[PDB]
Amino acid sequence: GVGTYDDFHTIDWVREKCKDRERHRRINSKKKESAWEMTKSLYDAWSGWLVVTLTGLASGALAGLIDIAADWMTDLKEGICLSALWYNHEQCCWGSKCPQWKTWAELIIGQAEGPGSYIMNYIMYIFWALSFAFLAVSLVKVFAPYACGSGIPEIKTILSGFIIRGYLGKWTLMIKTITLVLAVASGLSLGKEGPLVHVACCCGNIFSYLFPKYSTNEAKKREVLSAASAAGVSVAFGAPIGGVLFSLEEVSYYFPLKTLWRSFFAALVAAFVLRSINPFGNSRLVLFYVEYHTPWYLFELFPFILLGVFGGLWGAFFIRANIAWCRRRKSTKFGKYPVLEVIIVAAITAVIAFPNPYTRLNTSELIKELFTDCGPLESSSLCDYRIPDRPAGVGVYSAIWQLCLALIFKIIMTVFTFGIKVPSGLFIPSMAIGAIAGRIVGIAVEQLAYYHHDWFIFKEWCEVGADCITPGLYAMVGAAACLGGVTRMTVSLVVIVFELTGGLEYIVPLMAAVMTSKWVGDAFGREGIYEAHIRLNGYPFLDAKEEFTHTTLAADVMRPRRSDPPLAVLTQDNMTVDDIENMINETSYNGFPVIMSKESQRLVGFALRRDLTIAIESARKKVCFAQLKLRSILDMSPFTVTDHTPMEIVVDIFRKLGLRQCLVTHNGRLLGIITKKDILRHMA
Amino acid sequence: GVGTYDDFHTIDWVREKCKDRERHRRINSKKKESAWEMTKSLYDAWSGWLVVTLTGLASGALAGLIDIAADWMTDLKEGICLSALWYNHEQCCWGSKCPQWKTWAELIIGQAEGPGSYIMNYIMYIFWALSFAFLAVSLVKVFAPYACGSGIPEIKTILSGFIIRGYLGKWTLMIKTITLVLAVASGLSLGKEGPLVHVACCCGNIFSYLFPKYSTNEAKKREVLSAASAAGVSVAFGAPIGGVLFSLEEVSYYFPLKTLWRSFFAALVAAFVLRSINPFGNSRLVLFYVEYHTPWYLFELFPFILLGVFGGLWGAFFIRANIAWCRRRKSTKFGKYPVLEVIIVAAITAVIAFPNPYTRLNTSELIKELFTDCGPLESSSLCDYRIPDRPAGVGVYSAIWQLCLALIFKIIMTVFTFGIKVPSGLFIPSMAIGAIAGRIVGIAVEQLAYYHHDWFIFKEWCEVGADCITPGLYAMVGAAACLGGVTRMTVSLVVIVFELTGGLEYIVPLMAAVMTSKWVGDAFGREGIYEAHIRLNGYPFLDAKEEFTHTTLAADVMRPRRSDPPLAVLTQDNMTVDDIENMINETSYNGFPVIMSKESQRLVGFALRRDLTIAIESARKKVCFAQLKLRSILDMSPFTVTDHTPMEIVVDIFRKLGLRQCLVTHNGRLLGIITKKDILRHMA
Ligand SMILES: Nc1ncnc2c1ncn2[C@@H]1O[C@H](COP(=O)(O)OP(=O)(O)O)[C@@H](O)[C@H]1O
Ligand SMILES: Nc1ncnc2c1ncn2[C@@H]1O[C@H](COP(=O)(O)OP(=O)(O)O)[C@@H](O)[C@H]1O
Repeated sequence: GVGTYDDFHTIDWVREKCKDRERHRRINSKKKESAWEMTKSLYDAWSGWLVVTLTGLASGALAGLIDIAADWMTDLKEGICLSALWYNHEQCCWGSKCPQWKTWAELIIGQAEGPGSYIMNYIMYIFWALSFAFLAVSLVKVFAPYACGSGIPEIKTILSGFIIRGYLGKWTLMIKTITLVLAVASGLSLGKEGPLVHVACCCGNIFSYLFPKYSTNEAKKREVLSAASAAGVSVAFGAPIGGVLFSLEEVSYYFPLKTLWRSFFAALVAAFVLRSINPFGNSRLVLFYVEYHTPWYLFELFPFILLGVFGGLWGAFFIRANIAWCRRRKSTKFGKYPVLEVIIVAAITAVIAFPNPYTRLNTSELIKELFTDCGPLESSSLCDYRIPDRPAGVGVYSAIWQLCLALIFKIIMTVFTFGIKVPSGLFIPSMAIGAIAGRIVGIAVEQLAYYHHDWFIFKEWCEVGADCITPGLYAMVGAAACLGGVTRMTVSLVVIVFELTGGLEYIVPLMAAVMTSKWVGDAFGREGIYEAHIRLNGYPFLDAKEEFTHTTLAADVMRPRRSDPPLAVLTQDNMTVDDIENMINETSYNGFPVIMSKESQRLVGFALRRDLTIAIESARKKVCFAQLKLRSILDMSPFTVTDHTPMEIVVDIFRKLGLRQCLVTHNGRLLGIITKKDILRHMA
Repeated sequence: GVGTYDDFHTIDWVREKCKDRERHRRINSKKKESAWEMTKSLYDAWSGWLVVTLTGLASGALAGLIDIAADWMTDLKEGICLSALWYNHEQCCWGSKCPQWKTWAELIIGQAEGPGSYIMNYIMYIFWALSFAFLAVSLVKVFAPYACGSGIPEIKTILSGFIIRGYLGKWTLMIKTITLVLAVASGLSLGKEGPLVHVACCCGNIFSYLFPKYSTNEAKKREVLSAASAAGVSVAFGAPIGGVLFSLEEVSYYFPLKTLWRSFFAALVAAFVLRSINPFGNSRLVLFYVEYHTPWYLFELFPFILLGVFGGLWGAFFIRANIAWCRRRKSTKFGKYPVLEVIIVAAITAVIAFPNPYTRLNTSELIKELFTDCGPLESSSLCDYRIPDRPAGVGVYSAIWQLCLALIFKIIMTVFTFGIKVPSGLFIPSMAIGAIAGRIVGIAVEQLAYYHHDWFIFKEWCEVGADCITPGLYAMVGAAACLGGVTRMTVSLVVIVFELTGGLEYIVPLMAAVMTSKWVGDAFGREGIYEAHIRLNGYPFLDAKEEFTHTTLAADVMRPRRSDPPLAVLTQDNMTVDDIENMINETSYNGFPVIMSKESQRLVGFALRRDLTIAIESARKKVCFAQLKLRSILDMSPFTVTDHTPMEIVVDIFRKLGLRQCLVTHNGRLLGIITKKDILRHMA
């Protein structure tokens, strides 16, 4: 009964460490007496490996299920394969102009060409997009309201020591997976990679319920969740080392460095499970695992920086627009119509997604097609090529028009969608926009060299009769730069990109563009998109990048103030159960120091509301607190700090040890108490 | 003047953080006034990259110089290349039974064969080994007494916040490098890999002196040293990721995770400098960089565990013998004759090193020859081979005799040498002993399979007419297991091994053997050899693996005790210059709290002996301390803790924040002070 934390609060880690210490002492007491005790102790010890192992296995299985369901469903938007209903379009196309894969215009109208078939397929596409969007939103609203958003803000807040009982419950796993599948099915500008971490996290949570050790102790569950975060990111990107570094960089809040092997094993197990699972015959770990064998030139360095500016500048734009819109939509009438709003957004997407050739295709496949340079058998309009430079046809102008319109779409439509009550991620929109910009700049530079190759800056670099530029690397660097400039990741992103796409020959432009994008972005708000999303949520995140301009002390922050009523404390002997009931009913606080008497106001001990309550009605069902006596249940060694302390040290202590609140006393006379929420309130 | 730390003490990190904050405020006050201050600020910001870059570059250059010099010296121990004096035997032999590479017997006697030449070469080998040993010990004794030991324990203590002014001085770099070269030249059971980190560290230190930001600041220099540790380990082993993972695990004490990129870049820079530098034409990054393309069988798993036991047991044995001997040699007359002791040890080495074929050769080359399996052109006695199993000749028995004698010599002599007043390391002896044991077990299993292949346990796995076992992998796993079992490294060691020896097909047995050896070793002392030396030196290391059995409080450790005189404190108004001077001269303490008056004994402020003294003579050259007045110089916000605090929380705060000492007060009445040394003393 003691030690339970109310939902929507912050954990106190040192008490949890003391609980673990007493549990360890109890285990050691009976450890060596019998072989059965030894077996139990070894099982408890191996539980540390077991939680990570089961979490990784479940994360891999869930990722496989989600991937197969998602690609299957998003394939249904186009047509069906009569011969094999269970397969998708590409399985039937390769399972041998694919007659066995029919569309709906031919299915009903019987015509595969002409305005009529085009209109029929268009109207169907809108209809099916609406159906998936509506059903996903209805399911999430009815069955799980915490599937919203991406899942990085909430997880970051959870690991720091926050509590959200339902955000990782047994129920949210099923609903989250189903609605993520059905949301990525609709083709909305939202991914199934990043948010999958949440799913991974859930695994840990659920399995942590089976072992008592990691359930009662909050810090142990937090460590398991920090491991599951790396496992989930590794599954999402197939970057186990990137996944481990991700938890340290932008997810985990506390790291004793003794669980790094746990995170590494989690990322290995989850990746292994994901790659092993391929029932339909798929070979790639992820849909868009690509490899390169193309070179790049030193003179080619100048344009990345230019692109880097975009990869950064867009960041500043995005984090300045969506955050604004995400605010406005939460205050105007529009926030009271979730289902209708998401229907409208998805309808706008589909209506302005099918006509454009690129957007009609799932965003992962668009990213792939932008990654790969024109293949020997490639004959798409993206490579409208018919002299030192290769000739270009008139169709390149049309391709540029179509692709620039696709960019102008993907940049706008993504801003409005991340604040919807359905699963969504930002990795995919960022990657896609960056890759699109990269391809644009690559084509532009190729044409510019073609027209004016006679200049000295070009004749000595570009070879005659051969390609001089590699737009695939431009797409890669653009994607990485935009992702870095939106979510302000520099090293974890580079590691994940390296693991996703093998080949060390491209690390230099990637690092250059990422650093340039970060530099540009920091000038327009040094907080990542996830940081500012937590800010909008108002969650209690204790930033490790703030600076105190004023040389102020806790004297200005210790509560109460001259304009606030006095704090509530407790006495030992003169006070009985009835007074305790009256005080508890007549006050709405959480923690109470205990003092000898009112006149002295000298700090003696500390206690919390819920222990005091449960204890008093337990005693009533079945008074002096100093040396019936209730001294034992009263904690007597609370952490203190000198009242004249500078605030910076107090903040550092809270961040390092993880104490929800600390007292503040003068000459031994208790004065005030400071909690994380108060520190954040003064942080404004 | 204020803030300087006396040698052989521990740093207080929070005051250093406050100094960093005030410096940051001072720099910010004038950041935007003109472009010149902007340039200065950017230079200060880039200083963080600059220190690591210069440290890595210098470490690489020094490692290259040391490697070439060590090869050249240890090569002259055998003979000389008359045609080209500067070259070594290997280059001269490859520069075309090598007539241009002459030996001593031919040079003087003129005959390359017969007992006479054997005796001449043997005696000259002993003489030259004595010459190198004597010169090395004389140089280290005369010019640098801190080059002793390996250098890992001292570095571990330095990063934690210890101070040793001379252990990294401008002078110790030259002497340390020279004597390490001349010591590895003698061929003693000691390597130039591990200790090179010390050299790397020095670089950092020295170059840190050029930037005021990183010089006056202790914690910043500690971060630079933690980076240089990874850089040095990377240079020694050619494992940049290995070095970065090593710094966190067994070297660094504090890591804010914001310098991990610094350590990673230091490792890359150092590795690049090392590989680039090869003036004599060498291509390998290290002497013994190897690659493998050999398979292994699952049924082959059983003996690794057996070998693991050895790799474990030897660990326990070694850490139980040397630590004992290193104690005895420091308390008996033998400790007053350093030069003669090292002469005796080197003489024993050389005299009992040449007759055995393996020990005659430098230990790195022995490790290489044990790593590589018999090549197609190999015809050495190690491969005495002339039916399902390959026939074995009589020479295998003689090879086994010689190699077991070599193992006995290496296990025996290595114990006595690590406590000598010359540069030495444990990586090389551990690797060599483990590899030797691995090769022994490999040959034994091959012979067993040859003799008793008829059993069902072999016919199902070992093919006819081809080799069934790979002793090279056995040597690799033995080396890794012994190193893990002596130095108690599990993950950093395995990553370093992977980087040193490419190929992921050999991670499973490495992990198995390392884990088994660690399990076996922990049963015989859970402290690594490096930890055991840090203990024996008595340095103030605050272990993060101890457990308090008694439910004791700081009330048990607050000083003074009933049996000790009272603490020295200071008044503010009634005191003057004469009284404070007399009190300072009459006491030998380090910290002094300041109180209103003797009767009250209420904590008010705190100060230090050295700061107080410097302030006193400064004031006298050119009294009230409360609100001439010396209030300002008196610190007024010292960290405190409640007297009834459990000791565990106090230890945790010291380990986390890094405070030398904390006061302890009751009811606001100051009672005592607890410092790291006192906590360690009660840790006994
Ligand atoms: N009017 C007040 N008078 C005295 N103390 C106050 C007053 N208001 C708030 N406090 C102190 O601030 C704390 C509330 O901070 P907060 O973190 O928001 O909630 P909690 O303390 O439940 O975590 C209380 O525990 C209390 O000690
Ligand atoms: N006899 C004593 N009476 C009161 N205090 C003592 C006594 N001996 C030691 N102390 C306390 O212990 C501290 C010495 O601890 P130690 O860490 O070994 O040295 P330092 O304080 O110089 O680091 C002193 O600063 C002092 O406050």
